[PDB]
Amino acid sequence: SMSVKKPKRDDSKDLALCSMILTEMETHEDAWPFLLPVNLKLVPGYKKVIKKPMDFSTIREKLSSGQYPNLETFALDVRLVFDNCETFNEDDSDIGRAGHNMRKYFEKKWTDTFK
Repeated sequence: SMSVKKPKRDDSKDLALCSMILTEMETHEDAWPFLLPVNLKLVPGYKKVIKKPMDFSTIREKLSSGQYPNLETFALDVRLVFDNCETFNEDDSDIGRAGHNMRKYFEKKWTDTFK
């Protein structure tokens, strides 16, 4: 509360560490469904169904330009990529499986880096 603060967690490396995590996600072989925005003209249903489209390149630009106020807002956009994927793709599809693999991969890096 007022004039009463928990001890200050060092957050000064968070930007660099999110960037490295994101680099690792970008270079994973199963990243291909997530590298770019889903083409809303060419994929029937996507525009109407997925209220908040997200992809790695868009996370990368937000990161580079100071649009994440903290590391949790960054984790939300990453998870949004996978939650969208699960919304639109059957689990037993190459893209569906990619999404499950990439979420697992992200979550481990997140824990090992920050928890």
